[PDB]
Amino acid sequence: RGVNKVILVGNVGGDPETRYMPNGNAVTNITLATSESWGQQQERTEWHRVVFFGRLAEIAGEYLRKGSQVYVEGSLRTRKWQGQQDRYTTEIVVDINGNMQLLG
Amino acid sequence: ARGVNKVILVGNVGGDPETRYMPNGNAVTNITLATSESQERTEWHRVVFFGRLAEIAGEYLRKGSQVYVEGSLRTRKWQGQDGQDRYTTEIVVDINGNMQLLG
Amino acid sequence: RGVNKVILVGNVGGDPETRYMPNGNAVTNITLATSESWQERTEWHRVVFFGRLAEIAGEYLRKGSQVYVEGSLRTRKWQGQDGQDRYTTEIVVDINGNMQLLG
Amino acid sequence: RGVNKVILVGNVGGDPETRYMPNGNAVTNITLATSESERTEWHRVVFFGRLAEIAGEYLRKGSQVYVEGSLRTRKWQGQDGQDRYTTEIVVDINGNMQLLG
DNA sequence: TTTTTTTTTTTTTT
DNA sequence: TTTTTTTTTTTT
Repeated sequence: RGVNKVILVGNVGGDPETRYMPNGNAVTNITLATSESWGQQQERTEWHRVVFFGRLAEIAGEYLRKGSQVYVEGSLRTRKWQGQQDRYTTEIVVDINGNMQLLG
Repeated sequence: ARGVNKVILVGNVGGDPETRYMPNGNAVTNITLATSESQERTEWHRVVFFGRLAEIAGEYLRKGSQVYVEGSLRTRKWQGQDGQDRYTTEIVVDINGNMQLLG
Repeated sequence: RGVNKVILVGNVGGDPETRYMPNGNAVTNITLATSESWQERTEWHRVVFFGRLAEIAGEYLRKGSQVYVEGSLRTRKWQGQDGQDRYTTEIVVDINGNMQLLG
Repeated sequence: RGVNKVILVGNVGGDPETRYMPNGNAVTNITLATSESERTEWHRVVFFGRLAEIAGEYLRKGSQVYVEGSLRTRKWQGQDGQDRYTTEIVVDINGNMQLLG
């Protein structure tokens, strides 16, 4: 029994990168900036790695541009890769269980 | 705050919590949190409590406790001992967040 | 386009009621209490489950169960026996929602 | 112990209504439409405190807005002397509001 | 068309 | 009492 939910509203950092997998499913990557309040309650930007799959990846690939404001709802997944050694990347995964809404 | 940055987790604590205090009065509690889905899949989460909830967290949470956590994502950069850049994404729970012991 | 999300953690008011429609689909109703303290203050929520979650909720929830519910708000209009309009806002948990029995 | 959280993104139905309590505190009411495909759902959202001032100052008919609050079902006496209940989304110090666009 | 439960009293860009 | 165009049962 568990719950793994991420909700972000922010601005797309650069144009989305769409790839295709072995069966042809669209996979779209973006970076997303959210602004929090960093002792004078200042400003600070947090950058999020967001990966879409399926129809949302298609929709994100087509309508999201650099600077787009977007609502994103997904689940956290930490991916383990290795370089030359062990590395980790925490991403927000947006698939059938998630949601995306182009705002503006 | 111009964006929204919200994380909601329900899961099981991976080990007894580590609390620590500094010369600010602040309590800082660190835990790991397992969320699962069903093959059966498990995701491991690093969660850091600050302030009042840090005090509440250190006391009542124990290895295996079930807990609701609401916080915000924060990625910290650090140079490893090989000089190479690394990143740690944590869930930060403070005054704008929430914690609820379950069971 | 928009977003309509409700997240509740609370205690089930009574045993669920599960209704089966002529086509075999299930609808399960509960009430769910969430509280805040400062004196108590308990908010009662009407939660309706559809689909696979309706059968799961009907089978595993009982009076007093602690539960996580994720759904969407829906307000229904109806004329009362005095002839006047009334409204009932419910939390609808369907394929887009979630339910986790806690504790 | 429990959790009561509502997150909405939608469009304001009319210009906001703001009133002032005896202690000077602002209270702002809106209705907010969310849709899904196509059926539209209407929500009664009530802002308190600083967010109520911001809401009253910046929201207008048609504004797209993100809102985060708690559900509160309020009992009130109707125009005839019997009971009406209204479930509202209360947005206060524990909630959030963001103008979108 | 009532209930539950119980150890937590100032949210555009990478 | 009207706004706005594509989610069944764990312990690092």
